[PDB]
Amino acid sequence: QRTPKIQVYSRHPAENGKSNFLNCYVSGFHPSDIEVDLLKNGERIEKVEHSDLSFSKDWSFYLLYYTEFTPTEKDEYACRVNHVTLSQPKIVKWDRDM
Amino acid sequence: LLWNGPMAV
Amino acid sequence: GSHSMRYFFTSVSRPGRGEPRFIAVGYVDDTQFVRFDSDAASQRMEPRAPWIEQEGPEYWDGETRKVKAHSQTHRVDLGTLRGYYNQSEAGSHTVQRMYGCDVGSDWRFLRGYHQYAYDGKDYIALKEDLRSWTAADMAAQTTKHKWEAAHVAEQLRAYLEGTCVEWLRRYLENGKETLQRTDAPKTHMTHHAVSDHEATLRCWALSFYPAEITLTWQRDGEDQTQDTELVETRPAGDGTFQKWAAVVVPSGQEQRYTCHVQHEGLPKPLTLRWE
Ligand SMILES: [Cl-]
Ligand SMILES: [Cl-]
Ligand SMILES: [Cl-]
Ligand SMILES: [Cl-]
Ligand code: NA
Ligand code: NA
Repeated sequence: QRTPKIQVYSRHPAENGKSNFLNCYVSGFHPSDIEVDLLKNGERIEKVEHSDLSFSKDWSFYLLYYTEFTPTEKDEYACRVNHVTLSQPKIVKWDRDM
Repeated sequence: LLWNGPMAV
Repeated sequence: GSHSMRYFFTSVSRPGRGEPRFIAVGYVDDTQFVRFDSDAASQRMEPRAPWIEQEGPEYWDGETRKVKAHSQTHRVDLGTLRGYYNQSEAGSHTVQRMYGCDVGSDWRFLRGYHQYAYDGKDYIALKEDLRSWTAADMAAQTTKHKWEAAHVAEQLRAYLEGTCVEWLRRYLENGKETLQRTDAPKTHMTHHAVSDHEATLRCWALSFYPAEITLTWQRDGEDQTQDTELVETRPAGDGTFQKWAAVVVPSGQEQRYTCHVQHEGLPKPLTLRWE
């Protein structure tokens, strides 16, 4: 059992009011079953897509989840991950500086 | 192109 | 350049009802080009890059047949391995397989590989000689004797040295506009105060291909790892990759610190400084 690493980030450097893509990259985990949601002000975004499951040299899995979004001053974005290794869902806030 | 001959363990 | 073709397969058993989940993906270098998902509607090998769409019906029919054959082999394996390890029929288990070939700049064969795992741990793998097997435990040793008796390494070697290389070359030619193009990292530095006397400098590499890259920090011309953070290389989602490295510095001393970027797309490494 290996717990997921999580990065939440935009495809392009963010500018408030300009269309972009919100990514949640989960990696380093095993087994492969995993739940990943992208959140806007705490609410699950619908019609999120994901890459096809693949894995690294140490056999751990990785997936990219993504959707279109527009950063703003007031809206908060985040990724919510659940996995067998997690006692509760883990929420990572998007920070445009990372 | 895939390999045509994987055998069971 | 120097190049590789790799296929990745994952099968996950579903003891409550039905067959395992099976997902297969093919890559040239860091570019996915085919996929099969047992949960998807087509039940066919599907294209995922433009340069593979020109292959004809015989290609898609044969790759669908072969990838379904892989799927059923894994289904059998899950049952066999549950028995080898004396496990109950109640739990879900995982088989993973990766194989492929590398070629040099001249497109000559460099090496081949075939690795198999059960529940996330090494099970059996082909050695670099393409003749011998590495068996992690006594269950895998049983498999090794079986594959020896059935000449498996011989025909796997023939594929890796022949078909694998030959079709890799074909894909590299058909997709040359992207597969043989390097995208050098677009680099910049940001500055984030953490107090009135120290700040984080973050060195960014964006939109690059292939994914391999090195980011390093120097202070007064000597490498620094203390007080740094380096994130895993990550996909942008448009086929390119991203990475950053950061260092905490005393405010006012930023000019001592330089970020160094190495990438196949850069004839000489890049140096960045804050100003
Ligand atoms: Cl365990
Ligand atoms: Cl904000
Ligand atoms: Cl402060
Ligand atoms: Cl130093
Ligand atoms: Na959980
Ligand atoms: Na079949």
